[PDB]
Amino acid sequence: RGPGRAFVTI
Amino acid sequence: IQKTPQIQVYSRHPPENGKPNILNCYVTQFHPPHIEIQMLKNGKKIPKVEMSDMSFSKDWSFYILAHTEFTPTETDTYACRVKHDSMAEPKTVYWDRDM
Amino acid sequence: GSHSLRYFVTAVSRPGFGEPRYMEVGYVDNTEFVRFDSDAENPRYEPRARWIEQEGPEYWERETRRAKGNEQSFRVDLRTALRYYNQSAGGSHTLQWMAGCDVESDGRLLRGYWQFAYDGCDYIALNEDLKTWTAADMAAQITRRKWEQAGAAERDRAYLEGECVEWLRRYLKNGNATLLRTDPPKAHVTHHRRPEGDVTLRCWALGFYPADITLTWQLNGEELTQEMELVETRPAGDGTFQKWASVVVPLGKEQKYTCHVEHEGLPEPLTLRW
Repeated sequence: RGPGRAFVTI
Repeated sequence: IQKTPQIQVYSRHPPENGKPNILNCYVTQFHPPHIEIQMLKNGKKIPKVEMSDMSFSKDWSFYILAHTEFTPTETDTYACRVKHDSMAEPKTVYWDRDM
Repeated sequence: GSHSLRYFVTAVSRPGFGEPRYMEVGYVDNTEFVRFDSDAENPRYEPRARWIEQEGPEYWERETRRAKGNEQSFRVDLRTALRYYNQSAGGSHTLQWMAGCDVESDGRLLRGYWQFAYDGCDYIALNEDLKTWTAADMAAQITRRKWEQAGAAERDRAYLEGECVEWLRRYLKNGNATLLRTDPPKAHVTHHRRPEGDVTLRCWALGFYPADITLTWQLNGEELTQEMELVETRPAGDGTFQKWASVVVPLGKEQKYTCHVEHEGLPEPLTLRW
């Protein structure tokens, strides 16, 4: 199962 | 930024004239990801050529495996042509069976 | 031994071709098993190994959602990086992300991963402590500052320690007839009479899995790295791998050189002579 960015951008 | 594609051309099984096989053109250590690969038979472009493993590694460089079906022979010549922005002209690498 | 569930994600801007091409690739050891492609006919998470084909509908829609969620963040990220480096908006650029977990044999977590690179160079990485970051410019310290303030590592470190492990645990146990297999290398040495009057001894290793292997040449118990050319391990395309290593030896002194082959599939390391 993959990882989520969780809408936390750079 | 820009990294040069290393190329290996080789058969999946030990080559035997007469006996069917798979020819590989394995291209690695490159950047950017855009790359153009062609597998050539007697200078003519081979039509059914499969591309796979479109990804990258720990060090971030990219790689890819192109392959096609073939029967080694004593007169046929095979090669792989790679077009990539890190180099002026495309690089053609001929198959050397007992490398 | 140890195993791993790694995700390789790529986002490449294309000002002259449209929105960014976005892809996700999942792996269990050296075995790809899932793929997501922006440019497909109907982007969705797809099976790349038959052992994952035993997953329900919920699994393919959840991952597709997660991939779709992720791509939006990457589009943003790309543009933010543009600002950070003061670059034009015509140049194709790249953002890669590698996230995952290596677990030991006891089931415990050996190591957790979560890093990014921008245009092929390191950008920001979740240290092995899984609490603090590590950047290498002054643009990703902006990202370090930003994320450090927000408490990003906790959630990230919860996925690396929790879900990654269980899913790997499930994948490992469900792909045991492939994932769990060790094919030893078949090895042999070839002899190449060089025009210069000397010989090139080539040590081959074929049909091995996993891809991890060590090949060395020796001279009366002497590691000769000076004299040794080796190629990058490559795939045969059937699940197995190949590699070779060569040494130029004076003609007539061949007897004295030895190729050592170390692989997990080998009971004892092999030693070959021509």
